[PDB]
Amino acid sequence: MLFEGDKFVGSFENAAAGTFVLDMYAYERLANSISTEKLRQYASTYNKYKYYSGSASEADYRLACFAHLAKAMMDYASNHNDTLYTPPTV
Repeated sequence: MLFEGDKFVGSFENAAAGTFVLDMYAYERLANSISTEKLRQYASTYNKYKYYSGSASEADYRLACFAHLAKAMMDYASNHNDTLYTPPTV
């Protein structure tokens, strides 16, 4: 799962569908669970998925979630501003 007490333990693919504060410790855990190549690939689809609202049942829902988290991660790496991550709003 996503937490083990007060500690964020989630992987990129699990966390992208969840809610957590993206701070440096969460970032470290996410970035070490996915390749830089795959992260860029998902991040490149953010413009497509930016205003996604399709339900969690939809088949493109991981893809939307992956885009959103990857963009959040690209942002943190540039600004280092801790921020709440929430999945594409359905």
